[PDB]
Parts: sequence; C-alpha cells; structure tokens
Amino acid sequence: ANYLPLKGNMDGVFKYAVGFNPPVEDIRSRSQLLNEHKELIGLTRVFDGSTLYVPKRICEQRLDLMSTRQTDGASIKVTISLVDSVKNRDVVQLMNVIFKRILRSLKLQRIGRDYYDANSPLEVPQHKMQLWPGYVTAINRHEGGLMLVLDVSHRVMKTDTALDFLYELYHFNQDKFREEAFKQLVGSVVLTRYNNRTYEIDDIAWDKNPRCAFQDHAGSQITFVDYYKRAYDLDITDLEQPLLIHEEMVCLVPELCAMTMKDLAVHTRVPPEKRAESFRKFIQRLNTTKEASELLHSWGLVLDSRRECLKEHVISAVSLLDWAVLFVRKDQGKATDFVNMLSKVCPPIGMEVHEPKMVEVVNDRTESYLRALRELIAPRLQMVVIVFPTSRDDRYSAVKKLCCIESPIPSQVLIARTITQQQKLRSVAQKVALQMNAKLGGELWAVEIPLKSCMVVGIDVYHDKSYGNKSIAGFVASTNPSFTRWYSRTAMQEQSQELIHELKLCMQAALKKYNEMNQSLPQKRITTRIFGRSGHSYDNPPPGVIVDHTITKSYDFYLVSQHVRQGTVSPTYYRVIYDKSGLKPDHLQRLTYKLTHMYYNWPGTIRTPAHELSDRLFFL
RNA sequence: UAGCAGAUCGGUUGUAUAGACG
RNA sequence: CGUCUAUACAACCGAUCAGCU
Repeated sequence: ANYLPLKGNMDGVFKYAVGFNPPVEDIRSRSQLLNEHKELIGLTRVFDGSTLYVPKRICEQRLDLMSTRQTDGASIKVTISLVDSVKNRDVVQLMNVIFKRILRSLKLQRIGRDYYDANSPLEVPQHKMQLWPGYVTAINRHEGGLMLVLDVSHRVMKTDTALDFLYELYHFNQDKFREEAFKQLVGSVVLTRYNNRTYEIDDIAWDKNPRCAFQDHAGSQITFVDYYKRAYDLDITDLEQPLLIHEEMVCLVPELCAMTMKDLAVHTRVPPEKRAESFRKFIQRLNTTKEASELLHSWGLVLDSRRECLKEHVISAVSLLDWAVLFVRKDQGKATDFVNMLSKVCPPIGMEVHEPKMVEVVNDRTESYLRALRELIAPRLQMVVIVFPTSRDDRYSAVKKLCCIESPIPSQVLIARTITQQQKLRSVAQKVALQMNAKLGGELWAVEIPLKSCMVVGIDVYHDKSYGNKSIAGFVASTNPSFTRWYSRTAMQEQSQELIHELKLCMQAALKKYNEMNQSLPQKRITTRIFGRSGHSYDNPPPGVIVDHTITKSYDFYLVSQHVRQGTVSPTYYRVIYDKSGLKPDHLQRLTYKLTHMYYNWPGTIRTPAHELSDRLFFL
C-alpha cells in the first residue's frame, strides 16, 4: 500500500487563458508569451493555451489584455480572464501541471508520461544505466475523490547519450559500424531530451552532419547548430554526428538523445512492506519542505496526513496406450527421461502411460517434420511430443499447422530450456502431465464449486502485423461443469467490426463440444492498489475481496486473487458481465477466486480467469 | 515456445485538451 | 475530418529480467 490522497480544491477550479500571437521562429516563439509573465501576476502559474487554471470559481466566457515577449519584443496577446467552467477532463490536467510547477520547485524531472525526482538518484554505472528513484505520479480521479498514485519506479534513463553510443559503435569499426547500424540500430528507438519525445530509426544519413542546412520553419538555409542553440537553448558540442531518420528528414541528431541490480533488487526497489517508507517519506517531504510547500499553499494543494494434487487421484485421467515422440537426434535423453519421469508422476495422478513408439526426425530444421511426421502418424497414434532446443516461431507453427488447422488433434510441444532444470523436472512433468491430459480431453482437478453453467473461455487477440492479420493466439475454453475439460482452439476469421458474429463460431465450436459431452447447455491490468471496505489494513487485500462502490474508479469490480511474495500486491481489475441477470457480485468475486485456481499449468493461484509469513525481517 | 508473482524497456493502436495545414 | 502536432490520460502487445510449483 503506497497510495496517498491529495485533498484541497476538490471542485470549482476555473481557468484563465493565454493567447498565442504571433508564432515567428519556433515552438519557443509561442511558448515565450508566458515565459516572461512574472511581471504581471506572479510566478505560480501554468500555461497550456486557452486554459490558465485558477483555484477559484470566476471564469465564464472570454476577455483579452496585453503582455510582452523577450527575444524580439513584439505585440503579445494574453487573456488571463473568463474561459469556461469545470469539466471532468480538466482537473487531472491542471493538477498535473501543478505537479509540473512542483518539479520546477521540488526539482523533479519528467520522462515521457510521469514526473520523477532525480536530484539525488541511484547512480549505478555498471552498465551506463541510472535507475531514477522517482515515482509514477499518475494523479487522476480515484477512490472517492482524488488520489496520487506513487510507485517507486526505477525509471531506466541512461546517463550516456546517443553521442557516445555512436562513438563507441565507431570505435568498433567504420564499415562494420555502418553495417551493424543498418542491422542493430534500425528499428531501434532513441529517447529525446529537449521535448522528451520517442523517435524511431529506419536509416542513417551519411553525408549530413551538424552543419548542413535544411528548410527550417523560417524558410532559410540555416546551420544545424544554430537551430538547436536558438530554438531550445541547447548547445551542440561536436560537428561530426551523422543524422538519423524516423531522403525525407525527420528531426533527429545523436548529440542530444539517448537509447538503451541483482543485489539491489531486495533493498530499495520493490519490497512488499518496506516500500511504505517511500510512501511515508515523500508525503512528509511535500509538507515539511518550506520552499516546496509555500508554492503549493498558494495553489491550494494540501496532501493527506496519512495445490497438493500431485498425490491425490484425478477425476478422470485419459491414459496413453499408443503414442510417439518427435524428438530430434540431439534430444535422446530429453523427452525420454521426461517420459520415464512421466511414468512415475502419472500413477499418483490416476493414469498410466506405456512407453511410446520412439519415432524421430532426420534434421534440426523445418524440413524434417514435413516428411517424418506424416510417414509415421496414423489414427492409431494418440500423442505427438515434439521437442527442439532452438525455438523459432515459423518452425514451431510449421509443426503446429499440420495438427490444429486441419482437424482437432492434441499436440504437445516442448523446448530444451523447459527440461534442463532438474529440481523442476518433477514439477515440469506434473504440469505437462496435466497439460497433455487436458489436451487428451480428460478431466483434471476441480474445486468446491457452488456454481454451474459458467464460461471460462479466455479470448486472446494476436493483432501484430497487418499482413498477418489472422488473430491466432488461442481460444481456450472449458466444456464441463467442473472446469476440468480444457480443449483449446483458435480463431479462423479476420474482420474489424463484424468480429462479434464470427468470433461466435469458436464459441459455438466450444458450446457444441459442451453439448456433445455434457448434453446440457451451460481488461486485466492496472496500476492500482486496493484498500478494501472491510477492515482498514493498508496491506494485501484478502483473496476474493469485494469492492465495487466508493473504493474504486467505477461500478466495475476490482478483485484480488493473485497472491504475492516478492513485491507489493497489484490487484487485477475486471469488467462486468451483467448487473441484471441475477449474478451477485460476491459470487462473481468467488467465481474469479475459484477460477483463479483452474488454469491448468500451475497448481495454485494465477492472476486472471482465462500466507502467514513476512512478519519479522525477511532478508535480514 | 511446460504456466506463472514482481516489475523494466520499447512499439502501436488508442482517449482527452486544444492549434495549424484545405 | 486526411495530415502534422505539443500537453497529458489510458490500454494492449512484444520482449527482458530482479522465479511462489
């Protein structure tokens, strides 16, 4: 629990405005219309256009007055007067520019989305990487009123810049530098400093340098160093920095950008309880700092003062009478000792496996499963076990596409890295034994269910490439009231809006299988912490906590079933199904809590539907 | 790519405020 | 609104890593 409210002016914060006339040179030509506004009203103010927020409730429509600029001294339009009323999308923004004034006062910085304090950061130069001790201050409307979220985010901004990165790339070689940049630097992304932007790399200019001119906003051929010296007040040191692109030219100079522990991970990065010290420190720092608090009292910002189923028989486990494994010649020990270990794990979980027909492929490539699999696979074969050390997507899907698309047939794929572990070997075999038996169509462990006719179908959309727009990630389902029949399928359609209709085909493919074996018709991530409305303990909510009113954002349920040992608990957020079908939210909390145990790859608790320790010193 | 608890780095689509190019 | 944007709010995905069986 590291979340702190900020009270003060809950409502009624109206806004003045700032005129922007005329823009001449650059973005600074418009931004300077308030850079020299200290002579009119005072320092404590924020400018973002036609909105200049005020704590009080005055502003209605519009007005105008006069001001002055600095660089050239032309006519300046400024209107610190009536604008509009309070809107739901304004309070978050104006309190966050208040936090911007805080960074101008508390000496915080900003990276991308959230503001960080890095005046005395965690300088860890082992890999030219500096973990910023700032907090993710994503202030927004929250439980009840307004609340400031604070997680101590070790934001990984590099002290080194693209200048030295390209210089060490040159230090490797020059032609090899060019080649590797065309291989390892293209596609990669640099982090900008002057405007904290995110610019990609596709190609690197060669003849260009930080002296060649370009058609700037002024329409002249000015030098490169002059533009950055007069537009952002940043001086360029060297003149031999080749440009990058995001040939058409998108502003990118390696001079002023940057691109991309073990024992520190248990001291001051993410302890479950000891992270409350930062929750107990920054709250005091805001108040006790006279210089920082003085500029916040003017605005009106006052912060708050404060399973063992490996031994019990399984419901209905399908045995393996005749089957084969598709191991390569390099995995003779693997997928056979594992099967031999599977011959020991299976009897406790109520099934037996005979030694498979040890078929094999001819080479460690795709053009081995095309022939060897088809030659020695018949409807008399139950299980196919495919293992390989290297794991590439095309070859794995090459073996897969001959098993799932044509017809529903179980197929188990393993990798070397899954099996190399010896202490996990008994454990990994248990998951696979449950995985194979789930794919065999056999029942597995269940829970005490005070429920029935429930769906466990976990949709997953794989939308990565427009050319490969297939949405193939899996359509895991459950076709028995005990939720022990997990026969995964895949989507076989492609459409943007009519996806509501064609996704039902997989639902029908899962519901028809439900009717064919039962003869009866039956948004998962946040950065929040939950302090449930049952007991005030600012700690991990009990698994299955019921909070849906005045202790969360909206009527959507926000549940906890994901048990934590290292790090602070991050509750999972959930949408609603229906509030009129008669489903009590408490049972849906239980249903999510019970379905949490039903993922058939880990005997315990998981995040989503798809104990009395750490009291004394833990690492001391 | 047997599954995961805590995060981190990016990309993208977003969504809101407003501006300009027609 | 097609585009370019600055301010942010927000999600998903990919990968990576500080591994409860």
